[PDB]
Amino acid sequence: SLEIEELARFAVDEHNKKENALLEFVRVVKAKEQFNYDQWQDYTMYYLTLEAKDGGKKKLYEAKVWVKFVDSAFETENFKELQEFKP
Amino acid sequence: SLEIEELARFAVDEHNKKENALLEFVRVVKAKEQFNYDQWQDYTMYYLTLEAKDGGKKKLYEAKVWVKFVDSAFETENFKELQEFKP
Amino acid sequence: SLEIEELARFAVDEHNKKENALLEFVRVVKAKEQFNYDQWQDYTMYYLTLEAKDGGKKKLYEAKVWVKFVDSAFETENFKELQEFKP
Amino acid sequence: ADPGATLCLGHHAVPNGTLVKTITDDQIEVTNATELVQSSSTGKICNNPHRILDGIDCTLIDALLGDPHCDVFQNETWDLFVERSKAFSNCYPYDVPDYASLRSLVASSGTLEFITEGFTWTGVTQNGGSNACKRGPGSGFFSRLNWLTKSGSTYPVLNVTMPNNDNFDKLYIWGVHHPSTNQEQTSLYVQASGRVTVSTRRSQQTIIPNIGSRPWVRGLSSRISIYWTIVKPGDVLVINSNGNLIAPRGYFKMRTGKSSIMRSDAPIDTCISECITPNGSIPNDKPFQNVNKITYGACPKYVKQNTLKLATGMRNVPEKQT
Amino acid sequence: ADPGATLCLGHHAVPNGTLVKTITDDQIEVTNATELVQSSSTGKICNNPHRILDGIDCTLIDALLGDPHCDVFQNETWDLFVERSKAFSNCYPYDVPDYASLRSLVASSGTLEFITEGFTWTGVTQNGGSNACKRGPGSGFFSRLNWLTKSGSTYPVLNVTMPNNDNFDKLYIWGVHHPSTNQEQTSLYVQASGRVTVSTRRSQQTIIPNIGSRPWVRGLSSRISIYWTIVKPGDVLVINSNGNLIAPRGYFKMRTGKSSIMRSDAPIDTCISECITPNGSIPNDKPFQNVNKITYGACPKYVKQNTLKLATGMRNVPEKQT
Amino acid sequence: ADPGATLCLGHHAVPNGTLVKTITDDQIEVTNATELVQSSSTGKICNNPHRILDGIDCTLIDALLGDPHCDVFQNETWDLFVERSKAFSNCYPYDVPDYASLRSLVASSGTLEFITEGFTWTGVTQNGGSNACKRGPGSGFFSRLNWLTKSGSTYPVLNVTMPNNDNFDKLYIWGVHHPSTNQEQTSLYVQASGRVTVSTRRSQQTIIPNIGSRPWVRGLSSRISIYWTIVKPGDVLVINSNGNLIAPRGYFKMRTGKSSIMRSDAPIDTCISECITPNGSIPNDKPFQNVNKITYGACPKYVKQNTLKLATGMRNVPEKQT
Amino acid sequence: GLFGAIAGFIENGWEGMIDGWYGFRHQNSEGTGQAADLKSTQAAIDQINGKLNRVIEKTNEKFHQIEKEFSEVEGRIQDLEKYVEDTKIDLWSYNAELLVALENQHTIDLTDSEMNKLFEKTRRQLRENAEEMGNGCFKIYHKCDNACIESIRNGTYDHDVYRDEALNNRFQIKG
Amino acid sequence: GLFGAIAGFIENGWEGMIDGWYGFRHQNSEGTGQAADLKSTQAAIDQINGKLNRVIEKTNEKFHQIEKEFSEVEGRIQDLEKYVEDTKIDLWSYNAELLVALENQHTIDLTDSEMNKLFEKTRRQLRENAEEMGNGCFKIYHKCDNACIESIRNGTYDHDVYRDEALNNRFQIKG
Amino acid sequence: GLFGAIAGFIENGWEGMIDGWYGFRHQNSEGTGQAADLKSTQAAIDQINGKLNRVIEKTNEKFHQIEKEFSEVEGRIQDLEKYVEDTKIDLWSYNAELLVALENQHTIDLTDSEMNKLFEKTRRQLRENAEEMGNGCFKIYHKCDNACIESIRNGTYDHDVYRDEALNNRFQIKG
Ligand SMILES: *[C@@H]1O[C@H](CO)[C@@H](O[C@@H]2O[C@H](CO)[C@@H](O[C@@H]3O[C@H](CO[C@H]4O[C@H](CO)[C@@H](O)[C@H](O)[C@@H]4O)[C@@H](O)[C@H](O[C@H]4O[C@H](CO)[C@@H](O)[C@H](O)[C@@H]4O)[C@@H]3O)[C@H](O)[C@H]2NC(C)=O)[C@H](O)[C@H]1NC(C)=O
Ligand SMILES: *[C@@H]1O[C@H](CO)[C@@H](O[C@@H]2O[C@H](CO)[C@@H](O[C@@H]3O[C@H](CO[C@H]4O[C@H](CO)[C@@H](O)[C@H](O)[C@@H]4O)[C@@H](O)[C@H](O[C@H]4O[C@H](CO)[C@@H](O)[C@H](O)[C@@H]4O)[C@@H]3O)[C@H](O)[C@H]2NC(C)=O)[C@H](O)[C@H]1NC(C)=O
Ligand SMILES: *[C@@H]1O[C@H](CO)[C@@H](O[C@@H]2O[C@H](CO)[C@@H](O[C@@H]3O[C@H](CO[C@H]4O[C@H](CO)[C@@H](O)[C@H](O)[C@@H]4O)[C@@H](O)[C@H](O[C@H]4O[C@H](CO)[C@@H](O)[C@H](O)[C@@H]4O)[C@@H]3O)[C@H](O)[C@H]2NC(C)=O)[C@H](O)[C@H]1NC(C)=O
Ligand SMILES: *[C@@H]1O[C@H](CO)[C@@H](O[C@@H]2O[C@H](CO)[C@@H](O)[C@H](O)[C@H]2NC(C)=O)[C@H](O)[C@H]1NC(C)=O
Ligand SMILES: *[C@@H]1O[C@H](CO)[C@@H](O[C@@H]2O[C@H](CO)[C@@H](O)[C@H](O)[C@H]2NC(C)=O)[C@H](O)[C@H]1NC(C)=O
Ligand SMILES: *[C@@H]1O[C@H](CO)[C@@H](O)[C@H](O)[C@H]1NC(C)=O
Ligand SMILES: *[C@@H]1O[C@H](CO)[C@@H](O)[C@H](O)[C@H]1NC(C)=O
Ligand SMILES: *[C@@H]1O[C@H](CO)[C@@H](O)[C@H](O)[C@H]1NC(C)=O
Ligand SMILES: *[C@@H]1O[C@H](CO)[C@@H](O)[C@H](O)[C@H]1NC(C)=O
Repeated sequence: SLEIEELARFAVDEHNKKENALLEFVRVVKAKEQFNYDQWQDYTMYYLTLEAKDGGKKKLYEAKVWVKFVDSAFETENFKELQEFKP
Repeated sequence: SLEIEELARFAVDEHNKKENALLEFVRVVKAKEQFNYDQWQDYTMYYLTLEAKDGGKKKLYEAKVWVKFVDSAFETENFKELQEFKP
Repeated sequence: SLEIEELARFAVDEHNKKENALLEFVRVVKAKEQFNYDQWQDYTMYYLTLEAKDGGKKKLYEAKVWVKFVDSAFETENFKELQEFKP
Repeated sequence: ADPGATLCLGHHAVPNGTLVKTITDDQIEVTNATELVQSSSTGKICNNPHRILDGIDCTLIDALLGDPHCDVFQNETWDLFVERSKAFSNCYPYDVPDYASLRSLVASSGTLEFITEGFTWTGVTQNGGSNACKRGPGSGFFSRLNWLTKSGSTYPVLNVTMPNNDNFDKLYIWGVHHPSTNQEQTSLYVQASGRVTVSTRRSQQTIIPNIGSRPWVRGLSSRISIYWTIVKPGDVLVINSNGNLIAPRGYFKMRTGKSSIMRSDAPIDTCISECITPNGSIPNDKPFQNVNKITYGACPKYVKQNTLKLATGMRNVPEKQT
Repeated sequence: ADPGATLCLGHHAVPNGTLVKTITDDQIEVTNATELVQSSSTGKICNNPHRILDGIDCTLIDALLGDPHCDVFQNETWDLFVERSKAFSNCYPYDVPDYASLRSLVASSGTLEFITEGFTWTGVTQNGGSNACKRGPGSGFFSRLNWLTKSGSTYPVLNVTMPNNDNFDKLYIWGVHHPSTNQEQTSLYVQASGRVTVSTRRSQQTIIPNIGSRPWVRGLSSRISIYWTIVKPGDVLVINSNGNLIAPRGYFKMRTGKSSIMRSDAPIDTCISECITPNGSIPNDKPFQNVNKITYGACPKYVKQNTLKLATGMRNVPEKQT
Repeated sequence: ADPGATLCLGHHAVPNGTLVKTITDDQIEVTNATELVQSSSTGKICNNPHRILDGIDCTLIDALLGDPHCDVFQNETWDLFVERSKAFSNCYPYDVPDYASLRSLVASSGTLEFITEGFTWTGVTQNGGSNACKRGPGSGFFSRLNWLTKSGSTYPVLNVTMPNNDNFDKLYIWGVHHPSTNQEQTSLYVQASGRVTVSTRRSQQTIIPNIGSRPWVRGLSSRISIYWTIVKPGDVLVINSNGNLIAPRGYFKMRTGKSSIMRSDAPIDTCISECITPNGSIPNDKPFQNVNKITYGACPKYVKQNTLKLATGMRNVPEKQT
Repeated sequence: GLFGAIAGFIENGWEGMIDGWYGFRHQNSEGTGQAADLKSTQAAIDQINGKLNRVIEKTNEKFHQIEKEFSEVEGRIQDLEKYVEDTKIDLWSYNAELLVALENQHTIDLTDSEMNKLFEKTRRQLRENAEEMGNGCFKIYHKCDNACIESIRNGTYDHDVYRDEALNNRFQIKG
Repeated sequence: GLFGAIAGFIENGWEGMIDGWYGFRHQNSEGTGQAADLKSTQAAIDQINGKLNRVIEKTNEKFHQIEKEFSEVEGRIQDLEKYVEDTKIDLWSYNAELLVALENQHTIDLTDSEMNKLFEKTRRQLRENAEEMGNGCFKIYHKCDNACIESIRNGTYDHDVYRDEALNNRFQIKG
Repeated sequence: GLFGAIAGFIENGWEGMIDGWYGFRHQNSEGTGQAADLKSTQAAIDQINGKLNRVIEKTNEKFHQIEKEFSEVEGRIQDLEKYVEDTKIDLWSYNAELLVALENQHTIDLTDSEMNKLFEKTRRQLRENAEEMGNGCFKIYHKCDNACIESIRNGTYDHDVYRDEALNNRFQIKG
């Protein structure tokens, strides 16, 4: 609940940073972690579906947030990057 | 003589099984075994040229009947399959 | 000075041998040996820029004369060949 | 009544002595000498008490492969496989990388106890053969692998698992195909550069085959390369391949026993003999020999001399004088 | 005054003799025998005078790799690493080609003295990890290599140089990645068939990885493979790569000293003992043994016999008669 | 007439004895001792009776390849090639996989008897060279291979055969090319990933080269790798290449003889000496030595001791008393 | 051993010897006694430790070796590593067997030698008075007391006063 | 051997000996004879088979080995396989040359010792009567018959009724 | 050696011996002399050159071998090549040390054997005249001149004209 919204907030401001945009999060519709072969011990991508209320309308999005695990507090933390933000 | 006609009958009735129609063999025009590098100890494909009288007209065909040798009567026999039946 | 003109004379007559026509050398404008990674101990291709007066007009050319070194007088000498003679 | 007598001691001499060696001399002769060397050879290979499997025109790698002129070695556990110097391989000439290990591992297995397994190969037609391999009129092939190839017009990827739930190890002798031209590779399979992949939980092996023209051996030019895998108790083997498949039809039972291999040309006789050396199976009543270094069974080892006669006797004193 | 006396010489006899062998007999008994064999074992591994580094659930290759349940072996120079028979590798299962070579070189290095170097990797985000590797809640990884991966949407080629201007040698433990499916290789890097190139002035190494499905070990199926490079004084290493890098964050100091590795299961005690043997660290007062052949320190070698008793005494004559 | 005299026996003593070892003691001294060890060295390499080929700035592999500062080793059969510690390789730096095998095989051949053969290479221009290799002003190259390259704008595939109808064996030293960048491979040959194929009736070898940046040695960065083949009597070799070809201009005669190679730095003198050790060619009148373990000729082997003096005499009794 | 000193003509050792190896038993008019000759055994212990610390330094000082046991079979390099493994062991086991079998054959000949050397030293100190009985134990033919053994045990012993008479009772006059 | 018993002072053996090793030849008033001393040879055969079946079990019990001869040369692994195989052969051939060389040195010393042990046993059974001649053959100085040989061959022989006679003719009275 | 001949009972050699090994020193009424017995040493040099050219041909005749020292470390095949090269060296160094120790023990026993062989030959040539003294140097009890030494040095020496004299002065008549 808190994790899917936090990465949704990560997805919108990264798009706001890259495009010099300003979009505001509302809520998350669907969060379907892939289970094709493996989702654990490696990349654990969240298929995140988001809708935004910024331009007078609701616009759907799908973000392929490649969440690679870091090594622990001996090294850096808080790993996430947006591969692509399709509309 | 008998082998080329038997392979022609195999080609025509495998074709008939595949597309669910009926064609009848007449005779074999040319049977040219390939001699580019090697035709023996391996695949020994017969370039078989046939004509049939099924729609009341003569239609030429070329069948690349991939005749791979089986092991002997210790195992299965009578190996043949039609790769492609061009008109 | 003498090497670039001789290769230019090599460039025109090895050109002239191929298409069965006749062109005459005038002078060399620019001879820029490549220095991307290495020009020595190997191929030492000379970017040669030439102009000729054969049809009564000046025409620019660029020849990538791939001058691979030979072994010495124990073996053959005087190696040069024209890769391409663009206009 | 007193007299002078004698009780002179001494020893025994024979005028047929044999020369021996000493560390303070070079050539001295004695009254008796057992030849610890064994250079003689009866010339007969005997089939007892070790079970001896003898080929006629058959070699061991082609025996496991089941050459279709040697189909008497189905099962037939052995203790010593004697190949013949007049051998010839009539079935699809092959090139195995790392030949000495596979021959040594199989000869140490000791037994050809084959057993089939139910493999669910999907989208393939098995049981392919060649024309050099022959059991009379017609065709033939090895009798222990599947010459896999394409079916219809496609070649699906293969995933096959075999859970070794039992308490014995498993050998899976498989192969890859090395065509001659690009036309051979693109006709048997639909892959220009096929890939094989063998995986257990411990290790893995990935092989990409070679393409090129070769000299003729009995027809064609092509070769096949033999590879292998060992599965421990409680281990699962996964075979994945994209092309160039020669996949096995069963697993060969291992055994941690006592068995060797040897190359010679002597024929088969009936004896009770324990030691077998090539070029003559010799008895072991001496600690040394001079016959060939290859040796199976509890019988002595190579030394390079010819007369190391141990003196089972005293130093010769020839009967001086005349 | 004259009398007849005696001064009969002789020797000592004890009615507790021990059997010994002779080259002219088979079993004779003597008055005294030291057993040159050492078959007993106290069963305690002692940490003096040689420095003994002992794992708890930690193996040596994972000790240098920094398993995130083994972060007590940072630095910690040793003289002998004792791996544990109850070991398990909780960090991203791997396959090391030529595994016996790398383990022998590292065990002969003698010291895990790490030192960072400032590498200018361009276009990458380092510090990746896995979920099997764990230091509690969250994630984890090896603590000594960089799990490199892609950044943004591209993946630039990497050229790096490190001029060894000093007088010591350098070891660079790097790795290759072996994905399972084609989707894993396409997601992590943007290369379908990645290439890695390691170059010094003397030699070079180029590796192309493998793709295929595998049995599950602790999740996923994939593996990584470890390669390495040695740089001489006054030499330069260039690492060029197109994909699938696990690039190191420093160089391990070499040393031409005295250190080994061993496999046993005995725990750690306090002694002053020099010979360390698996299944019991035994003292070296004798020149032979019958315990396991693996051995570190100045202590004797294997002999397959059991009673090799050297006679520190003369032949028994038991006290005949009653 | 009777008197009491003496015939007191004994032995000989000198007050200059030398210490020796015994198995029942540690250091006893004798009246005479020869040093079975040979630790001295005259320091001169002599060229008789063994034919010694000595380089000046030339190594054996570059002598085979004909370094264009070493063109006196054409033919010149030898018995021991002495490389120089001050060596350098001025011609196109290389990297030969299994370098120890090729150097050992050639040094066992014993003779560099070259012979050309009529090779019908089609569509190539041979005789390429480099600027590091130099015989004065101009260019230079190895004098025993063909640096093949493209011609016109194409590179046709190559099929060549050589029927060995004679009774001797044949060796063909050939090579692969490892360029630095992709532009080097695309310019010389017209293949992004070139292929070679060497095939006999027995076996085959297929090599795919590597691409990558390397440190500079004398210019460029690139290297070539040397491969080889052996042809038996009544055997046919077929060489097939798609690119990266360095094909030989003839075959090297083998010889099953007696020849070695060595590494030292001593100059050349005139003697009649049979034993040649590095760092001094010593005479063999003793059964042991202490100079380096590398050895050519019938002369003894390394023993790690220093004074193994065999007693050519009796135990010393110094002349007690004063 | 090969001299036949021990177990060649002496058929019983003794139990009272706890302080030495080569005892000097005797039967005199002053009573049965027992005195271990210190110098004769001291050479023998010095000799037998002369070989013992020789073989004490027979340990391998290897601080890094190769794999000596395996949990996987791979063939050619595995067998060669096992062949070098195995052939080292028999060459060392034979050498250990050739060590011990010589050193007992040495020791029984070694311990036999001072038995014969003490035989000769007891002989050559008399050479007319210590006539052998063949049982590996001597016979002194003169009157003997505690001054006998305390002299013969050490190096000093006169053979001029006792030479005279021990030749008297070696002879039996006929008549 | 090192004792010098055989070929040190005996210059000829004999041909009638077919039933033993260490014969007992003699010349008496009852005729020339030849009788094998059974107990002396039997220990020597017991010793010489004590080493013989010791070396009978010197066979390699290998049921699987490495390649021993080759039909192709490939270099480094080929040479190492050849080097391990070759260096095994010299070490075994040097050992086999060494092993033989001690046992003839052992055997010539054993028959050297057994003759000397027979010499001493013939000496110590008499010790005043069997005065040596130096030719490796004794001389008994009393009257002797077939009861001599049948006693000396066995372990029993009294030296009290013949001791008083053989010292008579070892001495020559002056006058 | 094991016979105790050299340094067991002879406490000093001599410096005048430059022409031989086993000298024959003496003191007579004609003056102190020194004469090296040629036949005794000549057999001894035949014995020790018997083992010398035996070990002279103990060199390796290898015309091609494997790499013996390395300038690079590569691991498994490197360690096996180093292990085989090491284990050859300890086996050969042991075999060298065993050979030097055995032949030194042989040579001290060999000259130990020749000293007793010279002792017994000097004994058995007299056997009633050369009564020992235990100092490793004999004592001849009859009148002696330069004809003594020149006979005893060679093989010929009569023991019938000198036997009747040296038994006289071993006897001390009581009265
Ligand atoms: C690349 O280069 C290699 C070079 O090795 C080529 O390989 C050769 O290919 C040719 C054909 O492509 C082979 O020639 C064949 O030889 C067979 C065996 O020869 C025996 O018989 C002949 C009689 O013709 C004897 O003279 C000879 O001594 C041998 O005893 C022949 O059997 C072949 O057919 C002939 O005989 C049959 C018999 O029934 C007749 O029906 C035929 O008409 C014909 O007469 C044929 O001649 C040659 O052997 C190959 N080399 C080797 C070493 O084996 C590759 O072909 C080449 N690649 C390409 C693409 O060209
Ligand atoms: C090519 O072929 C290989 C054959 O090896 C396939 O690999 C197998 O893949 C499947 C799934 O893809 C694996 O199945 C998994 O097994 C795990 C371990 O099994 C334990 O748990 C089960 C209970 O389910 C016990 O019965 C068993 O004895 C073991 O103790 C399971 O953990 C997996 O999930 C299950 O458990 C979790 C627990 O949280 C549940 O949440 C799940 O819902 C589920 O119930 C799963 O079942 C199998 O193990 C793999 N083989 C091997 C040898 O490991 C490849 O997948 C195939 N390739 C392709 C592309 O298909
Ligand atoms: C990937 O990364 C590698 C890292 O190794 C790069 O390789 C380096 O490439 C550069 C050039 O591309 C090389 O630089 C050259 O060095 C030569 C040797 O240096 C000597 O001379 C200099 C004096 O300049 C001394 O200071 C030094 O100590 C050496 O003694 C120079 O000779 C080169 O040219 C210089 O000298 C000539 C002399 O005539 C002048 O004409 C020139 O103008 C210039 O001054 C040049 O500087 C460098 O050596 C390489 N590294 C190594 C370790 O050798 C790869 O280039 C990189 N890949 C890519 C694609 O960039
Ligand atoms: C020869 O080997 C075959 C295997 O190829 C044997 O067949 C199997 O034998 C085992 C042993 O009892 C059985 O458990 C299997 O059920 C058999 N499988 C099949 C498919 O038959 C065969 O029994 C062996 N012996 C003979 C005489 O053929
Ligand atoms: C040096 O070697 C060359 C080979 O490169 C020799 O040339 C061949 O020699 C053999 C031996 O007689 C002849 O059969 C060949 O016909 C020669 N071939 C050619 C092309 O010349 C050469 O003879 C050798 N010796 C010298 C002095 O050059
Ligand atoms: C030993 O010699 C005897 C008699 O000469 C003979 O009978 C016997 O066979 C010999 N022993 C051997 C040859 O082993
Ligand atoms: C037996 O034949 C082999 C050939 O493989 C030969 O080397 C060997 O010497 C022969 N045996 C004898 C006793 O000569
Ligand atoms: C100690 O354990 C090992 C198992 O690795 C075993 O082989 C060995 O025999 C044991 N030690 C003894 C003295 O039994
Ligand atoms: C000769 O030089 C070598 C160096 O290669 C050295 O190892 C050896 O000890 C030297 N010789 C002597 C007798 O010191």
